[PDB]
Amino acid sequence: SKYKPAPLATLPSTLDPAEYDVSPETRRAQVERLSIRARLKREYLLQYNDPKRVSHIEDPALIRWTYARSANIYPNFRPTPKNSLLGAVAGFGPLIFWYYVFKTDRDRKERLIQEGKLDRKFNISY
Amino acid sequence: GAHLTRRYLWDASVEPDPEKIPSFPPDLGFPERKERVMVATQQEMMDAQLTLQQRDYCAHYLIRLLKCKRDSFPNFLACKHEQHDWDYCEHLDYVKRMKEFERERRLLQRKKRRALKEA
Amino acid sequence: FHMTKDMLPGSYPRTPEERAAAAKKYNMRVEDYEPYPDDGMGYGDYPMLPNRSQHERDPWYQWDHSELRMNWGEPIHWDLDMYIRNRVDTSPTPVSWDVMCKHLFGFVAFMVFMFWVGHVFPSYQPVGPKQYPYNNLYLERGGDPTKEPEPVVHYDI
Amino acid sequence: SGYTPDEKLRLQQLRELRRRWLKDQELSPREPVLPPVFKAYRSSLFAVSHVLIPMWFVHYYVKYHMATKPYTIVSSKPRIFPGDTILETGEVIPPMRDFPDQHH
Amino acid sequence: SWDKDVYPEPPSRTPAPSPQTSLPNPITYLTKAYDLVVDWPVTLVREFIERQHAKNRTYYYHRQYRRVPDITECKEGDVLCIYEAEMQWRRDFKVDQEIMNIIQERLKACQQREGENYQQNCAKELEQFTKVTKAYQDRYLDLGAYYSARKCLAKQKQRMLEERKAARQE
Amino acid sequence: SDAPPLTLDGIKDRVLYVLKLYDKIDPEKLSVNSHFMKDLGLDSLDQVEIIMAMEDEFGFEIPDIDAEKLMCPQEIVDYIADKKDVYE
Amino acid sequence: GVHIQPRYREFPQLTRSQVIQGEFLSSLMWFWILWRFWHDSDAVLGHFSYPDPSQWTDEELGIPPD
Amino acid sequence: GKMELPDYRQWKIEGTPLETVQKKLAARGLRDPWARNEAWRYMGGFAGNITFPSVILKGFKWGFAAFVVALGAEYFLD
Amino acid sequence: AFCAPPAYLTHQQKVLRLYKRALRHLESWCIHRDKYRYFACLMRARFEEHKNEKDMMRATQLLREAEEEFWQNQHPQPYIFPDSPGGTSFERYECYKVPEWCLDYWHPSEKAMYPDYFSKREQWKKLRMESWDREVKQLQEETSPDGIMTEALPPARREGDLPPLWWHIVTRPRERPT
Amino acid sequence: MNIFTTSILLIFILLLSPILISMSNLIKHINFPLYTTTSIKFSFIISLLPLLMFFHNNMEYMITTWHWVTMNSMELKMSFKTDFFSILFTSVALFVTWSIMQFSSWYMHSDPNINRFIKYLTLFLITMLILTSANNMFQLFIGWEGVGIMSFLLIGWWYGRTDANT
Amino acid sequence: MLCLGALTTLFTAICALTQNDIKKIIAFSTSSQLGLMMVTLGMNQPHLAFLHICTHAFFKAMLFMCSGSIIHSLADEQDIRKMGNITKIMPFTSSCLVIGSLALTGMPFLT
Amino acid sequence: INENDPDLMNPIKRLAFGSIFAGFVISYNIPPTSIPVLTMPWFLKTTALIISVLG
Ligand SMILES: CCCCCCCCCCCCO[C@@H]1O[C@H](CO)[C@@H](O[C@H]2O[C@H](CO)[C@@H](O)[C@H](O)[C@H]2O)[C@H](O)[C@H]1O
Ligand SMILES: CCCCCCCCCCCCO[C@@H]1O[C@H](CO)[C@@H](O[C@H]2O[C@H](CO)[C@@H](O)[C@H](O)[C@H]2O)[C@H](O)[C@H]1O
Ligand SMILES: *C(=O)CCCCCCCCCCCCC
Repeated sequence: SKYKPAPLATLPSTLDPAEYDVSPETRRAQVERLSIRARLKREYLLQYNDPKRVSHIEDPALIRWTYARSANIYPNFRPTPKNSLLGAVAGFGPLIFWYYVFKTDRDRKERLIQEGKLDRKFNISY
Repeated sequence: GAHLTRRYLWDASVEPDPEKIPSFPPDLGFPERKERVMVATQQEMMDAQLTLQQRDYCAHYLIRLLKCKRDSFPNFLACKHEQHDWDYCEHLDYVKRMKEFERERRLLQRKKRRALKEA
Repeated sequence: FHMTKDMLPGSYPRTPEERAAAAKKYNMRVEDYEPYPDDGMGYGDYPMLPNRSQHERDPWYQWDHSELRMNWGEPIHWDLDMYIRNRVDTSPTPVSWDVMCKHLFGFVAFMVFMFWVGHVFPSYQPVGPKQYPYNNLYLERGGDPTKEPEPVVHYDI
Repeated sequence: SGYTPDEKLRLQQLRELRRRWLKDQELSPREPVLPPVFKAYRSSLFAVSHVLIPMWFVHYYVKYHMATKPYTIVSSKPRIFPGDTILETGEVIPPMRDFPDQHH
Repeated sequence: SWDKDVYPEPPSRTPAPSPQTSLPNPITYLTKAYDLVVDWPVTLVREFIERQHAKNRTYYYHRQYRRVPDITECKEGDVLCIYEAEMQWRRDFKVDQEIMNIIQERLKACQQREGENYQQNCAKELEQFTKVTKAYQDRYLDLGAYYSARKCLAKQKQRMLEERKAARQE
Repeated sequence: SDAPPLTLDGIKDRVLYVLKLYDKIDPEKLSVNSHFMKDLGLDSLDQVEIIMAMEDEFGFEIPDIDAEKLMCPQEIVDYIADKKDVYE
Repeated sequence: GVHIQPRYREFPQLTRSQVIQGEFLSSLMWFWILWRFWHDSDAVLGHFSYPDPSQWTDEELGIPPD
Repeated sequence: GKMELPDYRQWKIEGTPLETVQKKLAARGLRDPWARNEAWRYMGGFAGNITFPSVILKGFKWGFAAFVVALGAEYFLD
Repeated sequence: AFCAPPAYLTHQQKVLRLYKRALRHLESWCIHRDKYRYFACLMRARFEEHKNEKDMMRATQLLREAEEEFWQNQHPQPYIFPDSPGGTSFERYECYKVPEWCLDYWHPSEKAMYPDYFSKREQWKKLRMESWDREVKQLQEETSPDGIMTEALPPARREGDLPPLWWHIVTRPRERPT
Repeated sequence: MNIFTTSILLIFILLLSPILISMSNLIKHINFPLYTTTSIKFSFIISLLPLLMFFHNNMEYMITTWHWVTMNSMELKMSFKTDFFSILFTSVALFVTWSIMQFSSWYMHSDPNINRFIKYLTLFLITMLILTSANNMFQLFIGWEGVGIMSFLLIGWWYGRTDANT
Repeated sequence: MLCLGALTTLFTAICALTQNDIKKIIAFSTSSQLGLMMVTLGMNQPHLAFLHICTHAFFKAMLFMCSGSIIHSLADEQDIRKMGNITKIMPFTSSCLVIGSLALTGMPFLT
Repeated sequence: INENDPDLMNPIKRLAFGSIFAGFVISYNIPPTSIPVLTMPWFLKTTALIISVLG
């Protein structure tokens, strides 16, 4: 029996111990969260239903997300031993691996052509 | 079949290897064994446009079946006899191949018997 | 523009007063807000939100962003576009992730193993090889007419 | 529990408006105001326009633009059996041998 | 029409026919209806067109190029002589491409024509395609995107020197 | 497709029809405004089954958040009418 | 299109056409199966006898005595 | 028009499989208050049993009838 | 879909939701109606035996163990109504739910084909424009002092007032639009 | 070989005419689903003639209708392999499609874009016949990728549904 | 080809045994028949694998048509757990459904 | 339930005929191709029918 969560198969709420907690500390957090959601919902709806609106509704959360994933990246980058090692391996690693695949293969192909044991029968286009 | 559960789950030296048939010389046991006869000429099979799979020792019966089908068109049910003749010839050919498998199975039995006596 | 620097993502919050200002920026509670670890990988103070796909958002609630199942104004997960309902699903399954992986690769490994068994113990009929006339159709198969073939003779059994 | 007395009231007011909006979606008799032979014959006239006439154009192209160019229409050879006569030459193919017959 | 020598076609050999059954062959009747409803009106339109063509008969000619000195006879750095020789080589290279296309066209037509007999009755077309392909590879293989008369000549001399070396050792 | 459109009277008839086949309700004292808990004396577990029988009757689901508030047959009729855009 | 009226909780009324056409095709299937099985039973049960290898004499197979 | 519903008083579980279920429940002190809501599925035109042979052998009778008439023709045209 | 959820579910709400799920997954296992009715009554008896548990801490523990039991006895492929989340017809008609503001771009030749519809639409637009200012004021007036807020909206208290934020509810596309 | 060749080419022409009509203003003055079913119905009937001539003489064809472009010593030609596999698949596919297209009229009667649905099914059939009659791999790859795109458009027909687009 | 086809013909037959969507059962039927075509190709029987394409096209299209007939009449319901008794209430669709199933399962002398 | 439209019944009826007769008509018209093996034990000849019925 028993369900073991995984990152791609998460724990159900019904099996979550934190869903059955009724302590006033938690209930105050849950009420506080809904107050934030309700105020945001009200602001959105007042814009949405306003009969004088002429344009779409600006979405500051989406602007922050797209900003965080582009312009904000480099100012918040710090070279660390893990960054540097990862950058060098990811950046150059595949380049070196594929160099030896193509170089080794093409060296052998030339070796066979010089000494006549490459079967070029009908190959006339290249 | 039984032949598979004997080659496996048992000894295999007395059971034929399906790719190594015929293992023994053809004359062994037949004094003047006759070569198989082929009715259809190479030209006839070529002109009838038989596929190489179809150019076996029954091609003459296949050639009439094809001939009948072309003549009997549009009546596509009129070639029942010729189809039966071709099928029967292929059946005898198949039995012939069953005899060869049985012949080798018995020769390998004899080889195991006469080898035991030698030592 | 509307987005002043105080309304846009910034650098990692270093003081509890900067943590509070960041939480207010992202419409979160200070206790709920937490940034990514300070690794210098470019996250800054962007909130580190739980790794659940939008498949797990309540499908009956009337979300402002209907398809995304997001409300307007709430902070967007860093990998939202990976977690949209057209892409990666993290929703709970009736069977544990580990059990599915064991059964799937157990089934695959068993079948692959035992195709090999069927290869070394083939099924065939007690029949000799098919025979073809004319030196096994040497000319028809493309053999050179000039060179004499090696004779192949079949007998009547 | 059930609707609060305020929830009951709101749903009543929206229900009155929604049902009026849905009623308004109906079209009047004049709307939309749009500005202004036996069977088998219909099968016949379709055939002329969508079989006969295109077949004149396709046959023209095949006869006088494809059959007039080498190797554009290449057929496999017809089957010739023992005992046939070839029209182009007139030769007769010799019959086959004798097997001799067999019975199932 | 076309040249039966460039694009050879074997003569047709169509059987009788010799129908056995008493049923009527639908293809025979459909062809007669087709030859009346479809073939006959199309021929009249074509014959009208051909009659108009003969009243406005014009002619065109296949262009002839006189040979110019080869790249072998050009002094290096002589751009005027190299240009004419190089342009001649490009014309010949193009004509070689179409000779390959003709030989492949014969091969494909013969395979289709021979059907189940292609492995035996295509021997001459397959051998010509093999010979003409060998000759093509010797002239042009590995010249590269900047192929030219100078590179073709350098490729030939490299092959000739190797052939000579092998023969001398013999 | 071939099904007729729903009607306010048609929904009402089938909502009361389903309730008349519930042994824990006497048909005679059932009206559109009969509160399930007060007037009819049914507990909360019963109200779950009444909604589950309504979903089966009309072939569509009522979310739990909305179902928990339907405490008389007229509320059920109103809910089905607003879901299916019934207006007369 | 015949405009069948809907029914509530009762078995509906079936038109003659959908019953007859449904019955004709089922009957056509069984006529064909029986008519074919009458004429081509060997295609299901086999036609040619399968020989028994063991009952082939050593003289047929050219087995020399040990 | 206006669809008229059948009288609800007719949906009685007597003689149907739902009665067998009520017997089993009554043994342990329970009864099904919704059993009449399902009774329409078991009575009327829906009453009966559908055996797998009956579904497969639909049309066998007239298929076999036509079979002997056609067989009669072949034993007469020949 | 019409009512917003609360901050948290009371213990009673969680139990009644498990009851509805448990029956629905039972129905998926049983298929046949007589079999389902038998086991549906057995299922209710299990919820009844602990109905009057007054411990709370035991009641919460009984909820835990039932939910753990549900996950193990869950149907892998439960029945879903065709229009429900995960059903086969879910969101099938969203490509046909054209919002009403699209009509503001119709050409006059397009509008001339429905002279009566577009006269009524003007009345609904005039009604909307007049009511907006009162609607905004009512929501401002009815804000609670303590920050605790919910998504529930008030009705129209006075006469001639429409409930605040009604346009997106009242004028929404039909379920079956075309 | 003129009647045979004409029949093979006429099948494609008949299947294009519903596509051609869709681009005109004539599509809204006719019953388009009925017109498209008739075009496919006739196209099946025409396809029975090459089926009969093959059943008779078993002759196979390589048909070239258009020279597209020569890449030095490689000529790309629109060409057709009209053999056993192609002749019989054409007759079977046209027959089945004739049933599907008539059925779609009843099944999708309430869809406001029935005309586009009918058009997409016709395009799928054209790409499938390109796929099964092609004499060369490039022409085959046209049909191979064509049916992929048409299946994508038809699977995701109700495009407001997230699950359909996935 | 032989082993790939055989794995597909079994794997998708297992999947179909417990499906509840009528269209999913028929879909997995298709993958299982395609696996059998791939097995036939692996035995060096290209013309038999092609002849199964042509015969398969008939009864499978009918099966989908008949299920679409049922789905349409039951208000877009595809789950078999909410069907039942179709043999009596839809006589024509049921008869063609049984004909198609008998052709799929190899009933003698059907397609 | 309404299955009386001709646009539903005729297309299905056309494919029901194909599902009964098409195999027979195609099988007897196509040219011979691969040589079938028609010699085998009774249990190999009837294997398809037996396992289908057993299923
Ligand atoms: C595919 C393309 C490949 C891209 C390159 C991949 C390799 C990346 C690894 C580079 C390793 C060198 O990484 C090096 O780390 C140090 C660590 O402080 C950084 O140093 C950083 O802090 C120092 C202070 O100490 C400053 O003087 C410096 O200007 C600042 O960048 C260097 O600026 C960076 O260049
Ligand atoms: C050579 C080819 C031969 C083709 C053969 C075609 C035969 C055609 C027969 C059509 C039959 C029509 O006759 C039809 O018979 C069935 C009997 O099943 C009757 O059907 C009645 O009895 C049957 C029992 O068999 C019940 O299953 C059914 O519910 C009931 O309605 C129909 O009311 C009647 O209309
Ligand atoms: C020996 O002949 C090997 C052939 C493979 C046998 C596989 C099993 C086939 C099942 C036959 C049904 C038996 C009915 C008595």
